[PDB]
Amino acid sequence: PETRPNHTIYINNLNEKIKKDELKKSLHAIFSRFGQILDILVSRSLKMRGQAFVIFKEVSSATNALRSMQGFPFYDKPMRIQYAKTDSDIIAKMK
RNA sequence: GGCCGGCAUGGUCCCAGCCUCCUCUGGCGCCGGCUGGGCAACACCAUUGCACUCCGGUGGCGAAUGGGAC
Ligand code: NA
Ligand code: NA
Repeated sequence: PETRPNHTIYINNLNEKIKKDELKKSLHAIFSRFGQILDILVSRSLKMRGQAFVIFKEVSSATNALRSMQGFPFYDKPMRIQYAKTDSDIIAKMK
């Protein structure tokens, strides 16, 4: 149900009908206040659909990005967000 | 999107209209067969999925007009 506080927040239960680049921008449009986002990862695959990965620089940013945006409607769909199971490749490059 | 066959139709331009997965001298008379490339768009079904490798599948072409200048 919940993982240990990661740099990336695993957001799922998103709108499938929305295109990749459009959704990748609209998420940034409402998430660019908690902290500096490195890159959002959006896929259109079979199982990889419906979810996204918002990589945050500061951990405290992703901490407040999860608790505030939880259940917030997005394209007529409530956002089900979690912490990432493992650190992202960009974060792995840091330390 | 490409081929074939049966039939029907005097023929060349002009205005506007109309069609579609497959360029907006593209195509737009009926009936019947053969067959391809791609899911990019649109639709629908499946999927509640932890990724850093791009990657589910299917339908649609079984489509579309009159009038005029000679
Ligand atoms: Na041929
Ligand atoms: Na698809």
